[PDB]
Amino acid sequence: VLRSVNSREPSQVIFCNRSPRVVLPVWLNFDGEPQPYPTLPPGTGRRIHSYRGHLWLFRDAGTHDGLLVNQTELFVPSLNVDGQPIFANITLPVYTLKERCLQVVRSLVKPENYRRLDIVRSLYEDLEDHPNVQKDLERLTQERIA
Amino acid sequence: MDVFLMIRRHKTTIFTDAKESSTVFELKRIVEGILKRPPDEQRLYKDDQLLDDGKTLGECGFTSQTARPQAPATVGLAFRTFEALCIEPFSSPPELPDVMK
Amino acid sequence: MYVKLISSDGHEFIVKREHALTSGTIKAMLTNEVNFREIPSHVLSKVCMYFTYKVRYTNSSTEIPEFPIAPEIALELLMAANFLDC
Amino acid sequence: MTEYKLVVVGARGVGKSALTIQLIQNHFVTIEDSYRKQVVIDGETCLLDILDTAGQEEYSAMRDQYMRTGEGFLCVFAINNTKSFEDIHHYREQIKRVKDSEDVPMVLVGNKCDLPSRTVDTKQAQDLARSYGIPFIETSAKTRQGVDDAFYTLVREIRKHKE
Ligand SMILES: CC(C)[C@@H](C(=O)N1C[C@H](O)C[C@H]1C(=O)NCc1ccc2cnn(C)c2c1)n1nnc2c1CC[C@H](CCCN1CCCN(c3nccc(-c4noc([C@@]5(C)CCCc6sc(N)c(C#N)c65)n4)n3)[C@@H](C)C1)C2
Ligand SMILES: Nc1nc2c(ncn2[C@@H]2O[C@H](COP(=O)(O)OP(=O)(O)CP(=O)(O)O)[C@@H](O)[C@H]2O)c(=O)[nH]1
Ligand SMILES: [Mg+2]
Repeated sequence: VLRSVNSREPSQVIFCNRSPRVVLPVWLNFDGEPQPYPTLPPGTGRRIHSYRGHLWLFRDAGTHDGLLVNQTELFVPSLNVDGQPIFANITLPVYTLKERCLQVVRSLVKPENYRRLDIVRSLYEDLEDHPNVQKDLERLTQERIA
Repeated sequence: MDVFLMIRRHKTTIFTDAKESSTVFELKRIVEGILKRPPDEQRLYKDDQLLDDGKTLGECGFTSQTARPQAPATVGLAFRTFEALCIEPFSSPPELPDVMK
Repeated sequence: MYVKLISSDGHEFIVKREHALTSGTIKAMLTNEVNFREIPSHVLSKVCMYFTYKVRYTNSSTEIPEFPIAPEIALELLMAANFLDC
Repeated sequence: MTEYKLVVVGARGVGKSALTIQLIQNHFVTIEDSYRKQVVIDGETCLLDILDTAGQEEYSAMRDQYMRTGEGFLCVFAINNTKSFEDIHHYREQIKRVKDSEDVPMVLVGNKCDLPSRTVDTKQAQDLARSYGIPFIETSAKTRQGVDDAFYTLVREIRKHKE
Protein backbone atom coordinates (compact mmCIF):
# COMPACT_ATOMS: atom_id res chain seq x y z
CA VAL A 1 0.00 0.00 0.00
CA LEU A 2 3.02 2.22 0.71
CA ARG A 3 4.40 2.71 -2.80
CA SER A 4 5.68 5.44 -5.08
CA VAL A 5 3.43 7.07 -7.65
CA ASN A 6 4.45 6.61 -11.28
CA SER A 7 4.35 10.33 -11.97
CA ARG A 8 7.33 10.54 -14.38
CA GLU A 9 7.57 14.16 -13.21
CA PRO A 10 11.16 15.03 -12.22
CA SER A 11 11.98 16.69 -8.91
CA GLN A 12 15.53 17.55 -7.87
CA VAL A 13 16.19 16.63 -4.23
CA ILE A 14 19.16 17.10 -1.90
CA PHE A 15 19.91 14.24 0.48
CA CYS A 16 21.96 15.33 3.49
CA ASN A 17 23.46 12.88 6.00
CA ARG A 18 23.52 14.93 9.21
CA SER A 19 23.89 11.61 11.13
CA PRO A 20 27.13 10.12 12.50
CA ARG A 21 26.04 6.88 10.80
CA VAL A 22 26.40 5.83 7.17
CA VAL A 23 22.93 6.42 5.71
CA LEU A 24 21.31 4.01 3.23
CA PRO A 25 18.66 5.68 1.02
CA VAL A 26 15.71 3.31 0.58
CA TRP A 27 13.32 3.96 -2.31
CA LEU A 28 9.88 2.33 -2.26
CA ASN A 29 9.21 1.26 -5.84
CA PHE A 30 5.85 1.16 -7.62
CA ASP A 31 5.20 -2.36 -6.27
CA GLY A 32 6.07 -1.54 -2.65
CA GLU A 33 9.46 -3.22 -2.47
CA PRO A 34 12.34 -1.37 -0.75
CA GLN A 35 15.18 -0.72 -3.19
CA PRO A 36 18.43 0.57 -1.66
CA TYR A 37 20.59 3.24 -3.29
CA PRO A 38 24.25 4.26 -2.99
CA THR A 39 25.08 5.07 0.62
CA LEU A 40 25.96 8.47 2.07
CA PRO A 41 29.05 8.92 4.28
CA PRO A 42 28.49 10.77 7.58
CA GLY A 43 28.28 14.48 6.84
CA THR A 44 27.83 14.48 3.06
CA GLY A 45 25.31 15.66 0.49
CA ARG A 46 24.12 14.58 -2.93
CA ARG A 47 21.92 16.17 -5.62
CA ILE A 48 19.43 13.37 -6.26
CA HIS A 49 17.14 13.48 -9.31
CA SER A 50 13.96 11.90 -7.94
CA TYR A 51 10.34 12.20 -9.09
CA ARG A 52 7.18 13.57 -7.52
CA GLY A 53 5.20 11.15 -5.38
CA HIS A 54 8.18 8.87 -4.73
CA LEU A 55 8.49 7.41 -1.25
CA TRP A 56 11.80 7.54 0.60
CA LEU A 57 13.14 6.37 3.94
CA PHE A 58 16.65 6.15 5.35
CA ARG A 59 18.41 3.53 7.46
CA ASP A 60 21.84 2.92 8.92
CA ALA A 61 23.79 1.27 6.11
CA GLY A 62 25.22 -1.51 8.27
CA THR A 63 22.93 -2.12 11.24
CA HIS A 64 19.71 -1.22 9.33
CA ASP A 65 18.60 1.04 12.18
CA GLY A 66 15.82 3.56 11.69
CA LEU A 67 16.58 7.17 10.78
CA LEU A 68 14.51 10.34 10.47
CA VAL A 69 14.23 12.65 7.46
CA ASN A 70 12.90 16.16 8.19
CA GLN A 71 11.66 14.83 11.56
CA THR A 72 9.59 12.07 9.96
CA GLU A 73 10.14 8.49 8.81
CA LEU A 74 9.03 9.04 5.18
CA PHE A 75 9.90 11.55 2.47
CA VAL A 76 7.90 12.49 -0.62
CA PRO A 77 9.42 15.16 -2.90
CA SER A 78 7.00 17.90 -3.87
CA LEU A 79 7.15 19.92 -7.10
CA ASN A 80 10.14 22.23 -7.36
CA VAL A 81 9.20 25.92 -7.43
CA ASP A 82 11.26 28.24 -9.66
CA GLY A 83 13.84 25.49 -10.14
CA GLN A 84 14.77 25.41 -6.44
CA PRO A 85 15.87 22.03 -5.05
CA ILE A 86 14.05 20.23 -2.24
CA PHE A 87 16.10 19.57 0.90
CA ALA A 88 15.82 16.25 2.75
CA ASN A 89 17.64 16.51 6.09
CA ILE A 90 18.54 13.13 7.61
CA THR A 91 19.05 13.02 11.38
CA LEU A 92 19.21 10.44 14.13
CA PRO A 93 15.99 9.64 15.97
CA VAL A 94 15.73 9.71 19.74
CA TYR A 95 16.30 6.00 20.24
CA THR A 96 14.87 4.61 23.46
CA LEU A 97 17.57 3.88 26.02
CA LYS A 98 16.83 0.16 25.66
CA GLU A 99 17.11 0.23 21.86
CA ARG A 100 20.27 2.35 21.97
CA CYS A 101 21.87 -0.12 24.39
CA LEU A 102 20.93 -3.01 22.09
CA GLN A 103 22.56 -1.24 19.13
CA VAL A 104 25.84 -0.80 21.02
CA VAL A 105 25.88 -4.41 22.24
CA ARG A 106 25.02 -5.71 18.76
CA SER A 107 28.09 -3.81 17.51
CA LEU A 108 30.43 -5.36 20.12
CA VAL A 109 29.33 -9.02 20.38
CA LYS A 110 29.17 -11.44 17.47
CA PRO A 111 25.66 -12.92 17.11
CA GLU A 112 27.09 -16.36 17.92
CA ASN A 113 28.20 -15.03 21.33
CA TYR A 114 24.94 -13.28 22.29
CA ARG A 115 23.96 -16.26 24.46
CA ARG A 116 27.31 -16.16 26.29
CA LEU A 117 26.27 -12.87 27.94
CA ASP A 118 24.93 -12.58 31.48
CA ILE A 119 21.73 -10.82 30.45
CA VAL A 120 18.21 -12.09 30.93
CA ARG A 121 16.55 -14.32 28.35
CA SER A 122 14.07 -11.53 27.61
CA LEU A 123 17.02 -9.47 26.36
CA TYR A 124 18.72 -12.37 24.57
CA GLU A 125 15.76 -12.40 22.20
CA ASP A 126 15.76 -8.61 21.75
CA LEU A 127 19.40 -8.80 20.68
CA GLU A 128 18.61 -11.23 17.85
CA ASP A 129 15.68 -9.11 16.63
CA HIS A 130 17.83 -7.04 14.33
CA PRO A 131 15.81 -4.38 12.49
CA ASN A 132 14.25 -5.49 9.23
CA VAL A 133 12.61 -3.02 6.88
CA GLN A 134 9.60 -5.19 5.99
CA LYS A 135 8.22 -5.13 9.53
CA ASP A 136 8.72 -1.36 9.46
CA LEU A 137 6.69 -1.08 6.25
CA GLU A 138 4.05 -3.32 7.82
CA ARG A 139 3.60 -1.10 10.88
CA LEU A 140 3.84 2.18 8.93
CA THR A 141 0.87 1.10 6.80
CA GLN A 142 -1.10 0.12 9.91
CA GLU A 143 -0.05 3.38 11.57
CA ARG A 144 -1.60 5.50 8.79
CA ILE A 145 -5.10 4.06 9.09
CA ALA A 146 -6.55 7.13 10.85
CA MET B 1 21.72 28.43 24.04
CA ASP B 2 21.41 26.33 27.20
CA VAL B 3 24.23 24.77 29.22
CA PHE B 4 23.61 21.39 30.85
CA LEU B 5 25.47 20.62 34.08
CA MET B 6 25.70 18.36 37.15
CA ILE B 7 25.83 20.02 40.58
CA ARG B 8 27.56 17.41 42.77
CA ARG B 9 28.27 17.36 46.51
CA HIS B 10 29.06 14.27 48.63
CA LYS B 11 26.64 11.58 47.31
CA THR B 12 24.17 14.11 45.88
CA THR B 13 23.89 15.17 42.24
CA ILE B 14 21.51 17.72 40.70
CA PHE B 15 20.69 17.50 36.98
CA THR B 16 19.59 20.97 35.86
CA ASP B 17 20.12 23.36 32.96
CA ALA B 18 20.90 27.05 32.60
CA LYS B 19 21.54 29.56 29.85
CA GLU B 20 25.14 30.47 29.12
CA SER B 21 24.46 34.14 29.96
CA SER B 22 23.02 33.34 33.42
CA THR B 23 25.01 34.20 36.53
CA VAL B 24 26.76 31.84 38.95
CA PHE B 25 24.76 33.53 41.72
CA GLU B 26 21.57 32.86 39.74
CA LEU B 27 22.54 29.18 39.77
CA LYS B 28 23.02 29.41 43.54
CA ARG B 29 19.36 30.42 43.74
CA ILE B 30 18.46 27.23 41.86
CA VAL B 31 20.58 25.12 44.24
CA GLU B 32 18.81 26.90 47.10
CA GLY B 33 15.46 25.91 45.58
CA ILE B 34 16.45 22.25 46.01
CA LEU B 35 19.07 22.16 48.77
CA LYS B 36 17.63 24.48 51.47
CA ARG B 37 20.84 26.52 51.84
CA PRO B 38 21.17 30.27 51.11
CA PRO B 39 23.55 31.56 48.42
CA ASP B 40 25.68 33.27 51.08
CA GLU B 41 26.42 29.75 52.39
CA GLN B 42 27.26 28.23 48.98
CA ARG B 43 30.56 27.84 47.14
CA LEU B 44 30.44 26.61 43.53
CA TYR B 45 33.52 25.12 41.85
CA LYS B 46 34.30 24.42 38.20
CA ASP B 47 36.90 21.66 38.66
CA ASP B 48 38.95 23.15 41.54
CA GLN B 49 38.68 26.89 40.83
CA LEU B 50 36.23 28.99 42.85
CA LEU B 51 33.49 30.44 40.65
CA ASP B 52 32.92 34.15 41.26
CA ASP B 53 29.33 35.14 42.05
CA GLY B 54 29.30 37.84 39.35
CA LYS B 55 30.55 35.98 36.29
CA THR B 56 28.32 34.28 33.75
CA LEU B 57 28.41 30.52 33.28
CA GLY B 58 30.05 30.98 29.88
CA GLU B 59 32.78 33.11 31.46
CA CYS B 60 33.64 29.97 33.47
CA GLY B 61 34.17 27.57 30.56
CA PHE B 62 30.62 26.20 30.33
CA THR B 63 29.55 26.20 26.67
CA SER B 64 26.83 24.33 24.80
CA GLN B 65 29.60 22.40 23.02
CA THR B 66 31.41 21.30 26.20
CA ALA B 67 28.20 20.89 28.28
CA ARG B 68 25.94 18.67 26.18
CA PRO B 69 22.75 17.21 27.70
CA GLN B 70 24.01 13.64 27.19
CA ALA B 71 27.30 14.56 28.90
CA PRO B 72 26.81 17.52 31.26
CA ALA B 73 29.62 19.36 33.01
CA THR B 74 30.37 18.81 36.69
CA VAL B 75 30.12 21.69 39.19
CA GLY B 76 31.44 21.07 42.68
CA LEU B 77 29.36 22.44 45.54
CA ALA B 78 30.41 23.27 49.10
CA PHE B 79 28.05 24.23 51.92
CA ARG B 80 28.75 26.18 55.09
CA THR B 81 32.96 28.33 58.49
CA PHE B 82 33.06 26.69 55.05
CA GLU B 83 33.90 23.08 54.24
CA ALA B 84 36.36 21.70 51.68
CA LEU B 85 34.88 20.61 48.36
CA CYS B 86 34.32 16.84 48.46
CA ILE B 87 32.68 14.95 45.58
CA GLU B 88 32.21 11.23 46.16
CA PRO B 89 32.96 9.14 43.04
CA PHE B 90 30.39 6.93 41.38
CA SER B 91 30.58 3.15 41.43
CA SER B 92 33.14 1.51 39.29
CA PRO B 93 32.10 -0.35 36.14
CA PRO B 94 32.97 -4.06 36.07
CA GLU B 95 35.72 -5.62 33.99
CA LEU B 96 34.92 -6.08 30.31
CA PRO B 97 33.56 -9.58 29.53
CA ASP B 98 35.70 -11.50 27.06
CA VAL B 99 32.87 -11.63 24.51
CA MET B 100 32.98 -7.81 24.35
CA LYS B 101 36.73 -7.36 23.84
CA MET C 1 9.32 20.10 40.68
CA TYR C 2 12.24 17.76 41.42
CA VAL C 3 12.25 14.08 42.37
CA LYS C 4 15.01 12.05 44.03
CA LEU C 5 16.47 8.87 42.53
CA ILE C 6 18.75 6.85 44.83
CA SER C 7 21.15 4.23 43.46
CA SER C 8 22.29 1.03 45.19
CA ASP C 9 25.42 2.66 46.69
CA GLY C 10 23.69 5.66 48.27
CA HIS C 11 24.08 8.17 45.43
CA GLU C 12 21.00 10.40 45.23
CA PHE C 13 20.27 12.10 41.90
CA ILE C 14 18.01 15.16 41.86
CA VAL C 15 16.26 15.50 38.50
CA LYS C 16 13.12 17.26 37.31
CA ARG C 17 9.93 15.22 37.40
CA GLU C 18 9.03 15.66 33.72
CA HIS C 19 12.50 14.28 32.91
CA ALA C 20 12.08 11.27 35.21
CA LEU C 21 8.57 10.65 33.84
CA THR C 22 10.27 9.26 30.71
CA SER C 23 10.79 5.97 32.54
CA GLY C 24 7.61 3.91 32.53
CA THR C 25 8.68 2.28 35.79
CA ILE C 26 9.41 5.60 37.51
CA LYS C 27 6.13 7.01 36.16
CA ALA C 28 4.02 4.31 37.83
CA MET C 29 5.87 4.28 41.16
CA LEU C 30 5.09 7.96 41.85
CA THR C 31 5.73 9.69 45.78
CA ASN C 32 8.65 12.13 45.71
CA GLU C 33 11.73 9.95 46.39
CA VAL C 34 12.47 6.71 44.51
CA ASN C 35 14.95 4.07 45.66
CA PHE C 36 16.74 1.45 43.56
CA ARG C 37 18.12 -1.70 45.17
CA GLU C 38 20.40 -3.18 42.48
CA ILE C 39 21.20 -0.29 40.09
CA PRO C 40 24.63 1.21 40.95
CA SER C 41 25.54 4.89 40.73
CA HIS C 42 27.57 4.76 37.51
CA VAL C 43 24.52 3.28 35.78
CA LEU C 44 21.85 5.52 37.33
CA SER C 45 23.96 8.60 36.58
CA LYS C 46 23.90 7.66 32.90
CA VAL C 47 20.14 7.04 32.94
CA CYS C 48 19.61 10.53 34.36
CA MET C 49 21.68 11.82 31.44
CA TYR C 50 19.35 10.02 29.02
CA PHE C 51 16.40 11.85 30.61
CA THR C 52 17.98 15.18 29.67
CA TYR C 53 18.88 13.88 26.19
CA LYS C 54 15.32 12.54 25.78
CA VAL C 55 13.37 15.70 26.62
CA ARG C 56 15.87 17.96 24.84
CA TYR C 57 15.74 16.33 21.39
CA THR C 58 12.41 14.43 21.32
CA ASN C 59 10.78 17.09 19.10
CA SER C 60 13.96 18.60 17.63
CA SER C 61 13.62 19.64 13.99
CA THR C 62 17.40 19.77 13.41
CA GLU C 63 20.03 17.04 13.76
CA ILE C 64 20.46 15.16 17.04
CA PRO C 65 23.76 13.95 18.55
CA GLU C 66 24.38 10.28 19.24
CA PHE C 67 23.87 9.02 22.79
CA PRO C 68 27.31 7.73 23.88
CA ILE C 69 27.57 4.41 25.72
CA ALA C 70 30.91 2.95 26.87
CA PRO C 71 31.49 -0.82 26.54
CA GLU C 72 32.00 -1.22 30.31
CA ILE C 73 28.56 0.30 30.95
CA ALA C 74 26.72 -1.11 27.90
CA LEU C 75 25.77 -4.44 29.48
CA GLU C 76 24.79 -3.09 32.91
CA LEU C 77 22.94 -0.17 31.30
CA LEU C 78 20.89 -2.54 29.14
CA MET C 79 19.64 -4.26 32.30
CA ALA C 80 18.65 -0.92 33.85
CA ALA C 81 17.15 0.29 30.57
CA ASN C 82 15.03 -2.87 30.45
CA PHE C 83 13.75 -2.58 34.03
CA LEU C 84 12.88 1.12 33.73
CA ASP C 85 11.03 0.82 30.37
CA CYS C 86 12.53 3.93 28.80
CA MET D 1 45.08 -10.68 -21.84
CA THR D 2 42.37 -8.80 -19.94
CA GLU D 3 38.94 -7.97 -21.35
CA TYR D 4 37.25 -4.57 -21.14
CA LYS D 5 33.45 -4.47 -21.38
CA LEU D 6 32.46 -1.10 -22.85
CA VAL D 7 28.92 0.26 -23.12
CA VAL D 8 27.74 2.94 -25.56
CA VAL D 9 24.76 4.91 -24.26
CA GLY D 10 23.02 7.86 -25.84
CA ALA D 11 19.90 9.14 -27.53
CA ARG D 12 18.22 7.93 -30.71
CA GLY D 13 20.15 8.73 -33.87
CA VAL D 14 23.27 10.16 -32.21
CA GLY D 15 25.48 7.51 -33.86
CA LYS D 16 25.96 4.88 -31.17
CA SER D 17 25.88 1.97 -33.61
CA ALA D 18 27.90 3.92 -36.19
CA LEU D 19 30.71 4.60 -33.70
CA THR D 20 31.08 0.92 -32.82
CA ILE D 21 30.85 -0.19 -36.46
CA GLN D 22 33.93 1.88 -37.32
CA LEU D 23 35.91 0.78 -34.26
CA ILE D 24 35.21 -2.86 -35.10
CA GLN D 25 35.43 -2.90 -38.89
CA ASN D 26 36.61 0.52 -40.19
CA HIS D 27 33.47 0.17 -42.31
CA PHE D 28 30.84 2.87 -41.78
CA VAL D 29 27.36 1.82 -42.89
CA THR D 30 20.72 -1.81 -36.48
CA ILE D 31 19.74 -3.60 -33.25
CA GLU D 32 21.00 -4.00 -29.68
CA ASP D 33 24.01 -6.31 -29.95
CA SER D 34 27.51 -6.81 -28.56
CA TYR D 35 30.77 -6.75 -30.55
CA ARG D 36 34.30 -7.83 -29.64
CA LYS D 37 37.65 -6.75 -31.11
CA GLN D 38 41.26 -7.26 -30.02
CA VAL D 39 43.18 -3.96 -30.05
CA VAL D 40 46.52 -2.70 -28.74
CA ILE D 41 46.28 0.29 -26.38
CA ASP D 42 49.48 1.75 -24.89
CA GLY D 43 51.50 -1.20 -26.15
CA GLU D 44 49.09 -3.60 -24.40
CA THR D 45 47.00 -6.11 -26.33
CA CYS D 46 43.55 -6.19 -24.72
CA LEU D 47 40.09 -7.38 -25.74
CA LEU D 48 37.31 -4.83 -26.26
CA ASP D 49 33.68 -5.82 -25.64
CA ILE D 50 31.44 -3.09 -27.07
CA LEU D 51 27.70 -3.20 -26.32
CA ASP D 52 25.73 -0.74 -28.46
CA THR D 53 22.60 0.06 -26.48
CA ALA D 54 19.45 0.55 -28.54
CA GLY D 55 15.71 0.12 -28.53
CA GLN D 56 13.03 1.33 -26.17
CA GLU D 57 13.89 2.56 -22.69
CA GLU D 58 13.43 0.04 -19.88
CA TYR D 59 14.41 -0.15 -16.21
CA SER D 60 13.97 -3.84 -15.42
CA ALA D 61 16.17 -5.96 -13.18
CA MET D 62 17.34 -7.73 -16.35
CA ARG D 63 18.48 -4.58 -18.14
CA ASP D 64 19.99 -3.04 -14.99
CA GLN D 65 22.31 -5.99 -14.33
CA TYR D 66 23.15 -6.17 -18.04
CA MET D 67 24.42 -2.58 -17.86
CA ARG D 68 26.10 -3.30 -14.51
CA THR D 69 28.44 -5.71 -16.32
CA GLY D 70 30.02 -2.90 -18.34
CA GLU D 71 33.27 -1.50 -16.98
CA GLY D 72 33.10 1.86 -18.77
CA PHE D 73 30.56 3.95 -20.65
CA LEU D 74 30.50 6.23 -23.69
CA CYS D 75 27.86 8.94 -23.26
CA VAL D 76 27.23 9.96 -26.87
CA PHE D 77 25.31 13.00 -28.12
CA ALA D 78 24.97 14.67 -31.51
CA ILE D 79 26.24 18.23 -31.88
CA ASN D 80 23.30 19.14 -34.15
CA ASN D 81 20.72 17.90 -31.61
CA THR D 82 20.40 20.10 -28.53
CA LYS D 83 18.26 17.53 -26.69
CA SER D 84 20.98 14.87 -26.94
CA PHE D 85 23.36 17.17 -25.07
CA GLU D 86 20.86 18.03 -22.31
CA ASP D 87 19.96 14.32 -22.01
CA ILE D 88 23.52 13.29 -21.04
CA HIS D 89 22.64 14.03 -17.41
CA HIS D 90 20.01 11.27 -17.28
CA TYR D 91 22.31 8.60 -18.72
CA ARG D 92 24.95 9.43 -16.10
CA GLU D 93 22.37 9.16 -13.31
CA GLN D 94 21.44 5.63 -14.35
CA ILE D 95 25.09 4.65 -14.87
CA LYS D 96 25.92 5.76 -11.32
CA ARG D 97 22.82 3.96 -10.01
CA VAL D 98 23.42 0.51 -11.48
CA LYS D 99 27.15 0.66 -10.76
CA ASP D 100 26.25 1.99 -7.28
CA SER D 101 29.16 4.44 -7.38
CA GLU D 102 29.62 8.13 -8.14
CA ASP D 103 33.06 7.38 -9.67
CA VAL D 104 32.52 5.30 -12.82
CA PRO D 105 34.90 5.41 -15.82
CA MET D 106 33.01 7.55 -18.31
CA VAL D 107 33.67 9.82 -21.29
CA LEU D 108 31.46 12.43 -22.93
CA VAL D 109 31.43 12.00 -26.72
CA GLY D 110 30.22 14.57 -29.24
CA ASN D 111 29.51 12.82 -32.54
CA LYS D 112 28.45 14.04 -36.01
CA CYS D 113 31.27 16.62 -36.16
CA ASP D 114 31.25 16.60 -39.98
CA LEU D 115 27.99 18.57 -40.56
CA PRO D 116 28.10 22.32 -41.21
CA SER D 117 25.28 23.51 -38.90
CA ARG D 118 26.22 22.71 -35.29
CA THR D 119 23.65 23.63 -32.64
CA VAL D 120 25.69 22.51 -29.59
CA ASP D 121 28.76 24.66 -29.01
CA THR D 122 32.04 23.06 -27.97
CA LYS D 123 32.20 25.37 -24.94
CA GLN D 124 28.94 23.92 -23.61
CA ALA D 125 30.35 20.39 -23.71
CA GLN D 126 33.67 21.37 -22.12
CA ASP D 127 31.88 23.07 -19.22
CA LEU D 128 29.65 20.01 -18.80
CA ALA D 129 32.39 17.36 -19.05
CA ARG D 130 34.36 19.39 -16.50
CA SER D 131 31.51 19.25 -13.98
CA TYR D 132 31.38 15.45 -14.34
CA GLY D 133 35.16 15.09 -14.03
CA ILE D 134 35.33 13.04 -17.24
CA PRO D 135 37.18 13.52 -20.56
CA PHE D 136 35.41 14.97 -23.60
CA ILE D 137 36.12 14.04 -27.22
CA GLU D 138 34.62 15.35 -30.47
CA THR D 139 34.05 12.43 -32.84
CA SER D 140 32.67 11.79 -36.32
CA ALA D 141 31.48 8.33 -37.35
CA LYS D 142 31.81 9.31 -41.02
CA THR D 143 35.49 10.37 -41.08
CA ARG D 144 36.98 8.23 -38.25
CA GLN D 145 37.74 11.57 -36.54
CA GLY D 146 38.66 10.61 -32.99
CA VAL D 147 36.86 7.27 -33.18
CA ASP D 148 39.99 5.54 -31.86
CA ASP D 149 40.51 8.41 -29.42
CA ALA D 150 37.01 8.14 -27.93
CA PHE D 151 37.25 4.39 -27.28
CA TYR D 152 40.91 4.32 -26.22
CA THR D 153 40.59 7.10 -23.63
CA LEU D 154 37.86 5.14 -21.82
CA VAL D 155 40.19 2.14 -21.50
CA ARG D 156 42.69 4.45 -19.81
CA GLU D 157 39.96 5.51 -17.38
CA ILE D 158 39.32 1.89 -16.38
CA ARG D 159 43.04 1.13 -16.02
CA LYS D 160 43.31 4.24 -13.82
CA HIS D 161 40.30 3.18 -11.72
CA LYS D 162 41.99 -0.15 -10.90
CA GLU D 163 42.59 0.05 -7.15
C1 LIG E 1 12.85 3.63 -12.70
C2 LIG E 1 13.80 4.41 -11.81
C3 LIG E 1 15.14 4.63 -12.51
C4 LIG E 1 13.14 5.72 -11.27
C5 LIG E 1 14.18 6.77 -10.84
O1 LIG E 1 14.78 7.41 -11.69
N1 LIG E 1 14.35 7.03 -9.53
C6 LIG E 1 13.59 6.44 -8.42
C7 LIG E 1 13.82 7.44 -7.30
O2 LIG E 1 12.91 8.54 -7.41
C8 LIG E 1 15.25 7.92 -7.55
C9 LIG E 1 15.35 8.00 -9.08
C10 LIG E 1 16.74 7.60 -9.56
O3 LIG E 1 17.03 6.43 -9.76
N2 LIG E 1 17.61 8.60 -9.73
C11 LIG E 1 18.97 8.37 -10.18
C12 LIG E 1 19.93 8.27 -9.03
C13 LIG E 1 21.30 8.09 -9.24
C14 LIG E 1 22.19 7.98 -8.19
C15 LIG E 1 21.72 8.04 -6.87
C16 LIG E 1 22.27 7.96 -5.57
N3 LIG E 1 21.34 8.07 -4.64
N4 LIG E 1 20.16 8.23 -5.31
C17 LIG E 1 18.91 8.37 -4.57
C18 LIG E 1 20.34 8.22 -6.66
C19 LIG E 1 19.46 8.33 -7.72
N5 LIG E 1 12.14 6.34 -12.14
N6 LIG E 1 10.88 6.52 -11.68
N7 LIG E 1 10.20 7.11 -12.63
C20 LIG E 1 11.02 7.30 -13.70
C21 LIG E 1 12.27 6.81 -13.40
C22 LIG E 1 13.41 6.90 -14.36
C23 LIG E 1 13.06 7.82 -15.53
C24 LIG E 1 11.66 7.59 -16.07
C25 LIG E 1 11.35 8.42 -17.32
C26 LIG E 1 12.54 8.90 -18.15
C27 LIG E 1 12.18 9.23 -19.59
N8 LIG E 1 13.29 8.93 -20.56
C28 LIG E 1 12.73 8.77 -21.94
C29 LIG E 1 13.32 9.72 -22.97
C30 LIG E 1 14.77 9.50 -23.35
N9 LIG E 1 15.55 8.85 -22.30
C31 LIG E 1 16.15 7.67 -22.63
N10 LIG E 1 15.93 7.20 -23.87
C32 LIG E 1 16.56 6.05 -24.16
C33 LIG E 1 17.37 5.38 -23.28
C34 LIG E 1 17.52 5.95 -22.03
C35 LIG E 1 18.40 5.32 -21.02
N11 LIG E 1 18.40 5.65 -19.75
O4 LIG E 1 19.36 4.77 -19.19
C36 LIG E 1 19.80 4.04 -20.21
C37 LIG E 1 20.80 2.94 -19.92
C38 LIG E 1 20.89 2.06 -21.17
C39 LIG E 1 22.19 3.56 -19.61
C40 LIG E 1 22.58 3.66 -18.14
C41 LIG E 1 22.46 2.32 -17.45
C42 LIG E 1 21.08 1.78 -17.69
S1 LIG E 1 20.31 0.73 -16.55
C43 LIG E 1 18.87 0.67 -17.52
N12 LIG E 1 17.81 -0.05 -17.12
C44 LIG E 1 19.01 1.44 -18.67
C45 LIG E 1 17.96 1.57 -19.62
N13 LIG E 1 17.14 1.71 -20.41
C46 LIG E 1 20.30 2.08 -18.76
N14 LIG E 1 19.28 4.30 -21.35
N15 LIG E 1 16.92 7.10 -21.67
C47 LIG E 1 15.68 9.50 -20.98
C48 LIG E 1 16.73 10.60 -20.98
C49 LIG E 1 14.34 9.99 -20.46
C50 LIG E 1 10.64 7.95 -14.99
N1 LIG F 1 26.89 12.88 -40.62
C1 LIG F 1 26.95 11.85 -39.78
N2 LIG F 1 25.92 11.02 -39.69
C2 LIG F 1 26.12 10.04 -38.79
C3 LIG F 1 27.23 9.82 -38.00
N3 LIG F 1 27.04 8.72 -37.19
C4 LIG F 1 25.83 8.30 -37.50
N4 LIG F 1 25.22 9.06 -38.45
C5 LIG F 1 23.86 8.93 -38.98
O1 LIG F 1 22.98 8.79 -37.89
C6 LIG F 1 21.85 8.00 -38.28
C7 LIG F 1 21.57 7.06 -37.14
O2 LIG F 1 22.83 6.70 -36.51
P1 LIG F 1 23.06 5.28 -35.81
O3 LIG F 1 24.47 4.87 -35.92
O4 LIG F 1 22.01 4.35 -36.27
O5 LIG F 1 22.74 5.68 -34.29
P2 LIG F 1 22.17 4.99 -32.93
O6 LIG F 1 22.47 5.81 -31.71
O7 LIG F 1 22.69 3.59 -32.93
C8 LIG F 1 20.38 4.94 -33.16
P3 LIG F 1 19.44 3.70 -32.19
O8 LIG F 1 19.56 4.11 -30.72
O9 LIG F 1 18.00 3.77 -32.69
O10 LIG F 1 20.09 2.36 -32.46
C9 LIG F 1 22.17 7.37 -39.63
O11 LIG F 1 21.39 8.03 -40.61
C10 LIG F 1 23.63 7.74 -39.90
O12 LIG F 1 23.93 8.02 -41.26
C11 LIG F 1 28.33 10.72 -38.12
O13 LIG F 1 29.39 10.69 -37.49
N5 LIG F 1 28.10 11.72 -39.04
MG1 LIG G 1 21.57 1.22 -33.60
